[PDB]
Amino acid sequence: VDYKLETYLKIARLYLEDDDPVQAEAYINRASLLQNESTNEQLQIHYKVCYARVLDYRRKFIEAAQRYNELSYKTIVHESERLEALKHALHCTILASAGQQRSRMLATLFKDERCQQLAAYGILEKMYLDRIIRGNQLQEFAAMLMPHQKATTADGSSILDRAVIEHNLLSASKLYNNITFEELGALLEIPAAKAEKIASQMITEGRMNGFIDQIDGIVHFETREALPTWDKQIQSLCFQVNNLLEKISQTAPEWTAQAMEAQMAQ
Amino acid sequence: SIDEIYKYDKKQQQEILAAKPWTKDHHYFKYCKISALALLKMVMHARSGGNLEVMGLMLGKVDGETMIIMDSFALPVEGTETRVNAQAAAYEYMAAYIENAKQVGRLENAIGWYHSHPGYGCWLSGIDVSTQMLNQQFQEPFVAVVIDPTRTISAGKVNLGAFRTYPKGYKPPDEGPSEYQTIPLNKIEDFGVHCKQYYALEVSYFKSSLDRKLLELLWNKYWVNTLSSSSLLTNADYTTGQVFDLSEKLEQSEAQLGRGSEDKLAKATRDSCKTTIEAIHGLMSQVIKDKLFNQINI
Amino acid sequence: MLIKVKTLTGKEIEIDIEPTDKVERIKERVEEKEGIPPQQQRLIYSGKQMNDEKTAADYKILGGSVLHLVLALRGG
Amino acid sequence: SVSVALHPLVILNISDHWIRMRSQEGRPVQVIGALIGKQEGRNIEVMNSFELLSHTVEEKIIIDKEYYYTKEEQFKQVFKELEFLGWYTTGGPPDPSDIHVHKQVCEIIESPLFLKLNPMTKHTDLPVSVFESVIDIINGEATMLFAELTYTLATEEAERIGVDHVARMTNSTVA
Ligand SMILES: CC(C)n1nc(C(F)F)cc1C(=O)Nc1ccc([C@H]2[C@@H](O)CCCc3cncn32)c(-c2ccccc2)c1
Ligand SMILES: [Zn+2]
Repeated sequence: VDYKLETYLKIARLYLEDDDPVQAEAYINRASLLQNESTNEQLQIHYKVCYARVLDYRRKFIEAAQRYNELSYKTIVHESERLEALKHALHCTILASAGQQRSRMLATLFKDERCQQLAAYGILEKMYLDRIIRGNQLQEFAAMLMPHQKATTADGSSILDRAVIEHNLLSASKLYNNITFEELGALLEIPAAKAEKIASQMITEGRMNGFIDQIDGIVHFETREALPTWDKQIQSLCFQVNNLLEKISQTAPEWTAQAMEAQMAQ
Repeated sequence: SIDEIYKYDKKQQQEILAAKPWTKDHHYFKYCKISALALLKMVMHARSGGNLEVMGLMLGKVDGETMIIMDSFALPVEGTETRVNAQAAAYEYMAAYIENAKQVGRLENAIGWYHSHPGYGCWLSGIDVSTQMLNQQFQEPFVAVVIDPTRTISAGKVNLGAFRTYPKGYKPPDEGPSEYQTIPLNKIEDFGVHCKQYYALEVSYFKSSLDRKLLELLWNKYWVNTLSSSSLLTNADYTTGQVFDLSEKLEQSEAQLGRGSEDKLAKATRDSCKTTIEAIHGLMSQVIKDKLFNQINI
Repeated sequence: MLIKVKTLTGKEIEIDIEPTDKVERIKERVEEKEGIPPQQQRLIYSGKQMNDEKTAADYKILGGSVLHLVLALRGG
Repeated sequence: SVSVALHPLVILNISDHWIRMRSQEGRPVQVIGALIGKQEGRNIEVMNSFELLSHTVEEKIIIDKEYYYTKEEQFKQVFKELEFLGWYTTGGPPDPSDIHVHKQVCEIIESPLFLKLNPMTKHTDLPVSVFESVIDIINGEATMLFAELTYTLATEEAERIGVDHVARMTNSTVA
């Protein structure tokens, strides 16, 4: 049973991954129901890999990333293969559609330490921390990416590039009070008209807050009223005072105890 | 010890319940004690209700002449001041929550009900009086608690009132202090009609030793929010509503002056004084903050 | 058969009922025992409000149970 | 690394739970409970907290998932916009029992928090500590440990007034 399963899986994966994936996914889906569910003897370290690869090839990225991350923690599989699985998980998470599960996956990948030595760690850090991803980093990621994963719409605006542009706009929302169309276009490396159209669409759909003054060609983000800003800055100053006092009392304990004792008397 | 009050005596509670002394008297319950956690939960729930009304339930016990409250739990009702109790959703929720809390260690039983009157004082309306009358007629004891989450923010002190009604047909003999409470025009008739059918217990708060230690440790970091409050911005719709109500009351007072309960001008003056004093307090807080922080030019 | 009945406040009533009695019958039994009219009354079993009419044994008499009782105010 | 905002209601809940259990059982005993809050981006805020039911067999603690699910339904009935965040316990530094209970809780949410309150303390600062789970490889072995987070006390007007009134508990107005 196990030998037949291994032979069929190997031959099918080779000749069927040879660029007719529809029959491969159909056969896997049909046979998976009655596979075994309990086989043991290292047979569990190939079914999960094949399942994750199929899920990646069927344009569903977040669940494939979850499977790769789960596989990355297995003690039996070698260090190099675990690192490859983690790299695939990072790529799939980056390429996945935006969502709550994607945000938690990004948080988990950032919390992971082994990602630090990966080639996409910079992009992971920028995506998680809401920074601006530059064109050169995007080009490097595209070069590193496999040809299959580059899903592009026929009219243009490849999915990854559109997601990066929207992320750049949303991250610039956190950095500017108001920005003109020319400077936004220079920041996003797109024409000013396209920048205006994308910003207006994002504002209409509710993803980001702001309003566009077309006569001046300026997009306005949040206002940060003066009195609430005053409240926030007063809170920050008092927090600084508290932290400084804690640092003082954690360095010269006897001196600060003596000073506190004399504080009541004086 | 201070934690002694936290000890629940099943035998003593059963003996007190089976030897009910509140039947012979009518003003038997005169003191109402509330734990710190119960008060905080009540206040936060009433505040998070917003402008609408919310209502929950209260779990406690009785010690002789006083009524002690240990916990409070909200019940959904979808809030929104529905007609009354529930489409049976809350009816199931009360029993479900009490049963679930029984198997954890919350072994106390219900003692009353609380609800919010956001912006129009702390009193029992006609429906509230009927509800409390019905509850006391069958399940005893029971106390009503009314909170004002908006006036709490506006005045800087909690607006909490614990009440208990009188049996049907009983006429209480005078003894009416009747301290002044500002009440809008659209809710004054109910307060006037239903005012002698209930009395207000004297409410006090208590806390445990660990609670006291934790609060005195927490103040060392919580002193910032007092100095960064800015109460003049969080309460503006309330002040606008107060000014509208005051203008209507002034119009009624002028109509009474032109015509031929008593001296509505005095009541309007008291309302205006309260609103203006609150506004000036809010302004002088900001003046103090500016003097402290904006003038210490390096 | 006999089934202590407990309310939210904590009062328990020792009441005598028959296995063949219906929910309305238990309601009027409670009415005679305590005094609550049989419209300001809601019995809840195992976190479930009984649809009156539905007899009782079905639900599940199982002897000494404790049907949870909560008051109501009809309309007013 | 996520910014954490605490609420004094959670601390009051934990302290009352511990005091109640100690008074009921005659001797101090540790308690296990759950937290509730909202996560916005990387900003985690805790608002309320209920208690969980647990059992001990041999030397291991197991949480009743059925009771947890019933309580989850009950609290979703009332607080519609609030969600599960983590668990809280009373004690000192984290222990292998705490690591086991965290592993158990991790089957419910992705990255639950962990709050620890110390009733018996001698320091000057608040004994509340917040941890999060981090999985690492040490000497070729996979172990999940704790990482401490820095929390700030959240601001709310009603909470501030209530806390100040409770702390103070004491003939003009300007006064
Ligand atoms: C203890 C509770 C559950 N209860 N027990 C019994 C009794 F039948 F047993 C009866 C009840 C019970 O829900 N009463 C009640 C009555 C009226 C209101 C509303 C009602 O007028 C609508 C306008 C607002 C209002 C201002 N003042 C009372 N209300 C509420 C209520 C209060 C806050 C939120 C939701 C509902 C509850
Ligand atoms: Zn009311």
